[PDB]
Amino acid sequence: VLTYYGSPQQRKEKRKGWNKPDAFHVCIVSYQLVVQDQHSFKRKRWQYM
DNA sequence: CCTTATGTGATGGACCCTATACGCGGCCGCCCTGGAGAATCCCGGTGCCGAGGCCGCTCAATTGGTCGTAGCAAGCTC
Repeated sequence: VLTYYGSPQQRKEKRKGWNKPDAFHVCIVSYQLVVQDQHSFKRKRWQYM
């Protein structure tokens, strides 16, 4: 489980490695960051939402 | 005047002691070596929404005619 929250520098530090297969099983994120960071989530494919 | 051998009185020199290079070692400038890492480079790799293409159509660019006076050609002259 990846908890995607924090200030942008640590936020992008948490992004590091997201593209690798099986880097994580589930990601949990808040709607504020979804409206903030939409590009990152939209680029990845998220199976069951 | 001839004729020994040295007085006269300084500039020229050897010396005392000074202070120094450096054996072994360190601070430091520096070559460079060295790592960690803090950026920056280029290539995807993707999903978005505008560039630009297509069509409907209208009004103004184009046309042929007319009128007339602004630019042109001497060319005089100062």
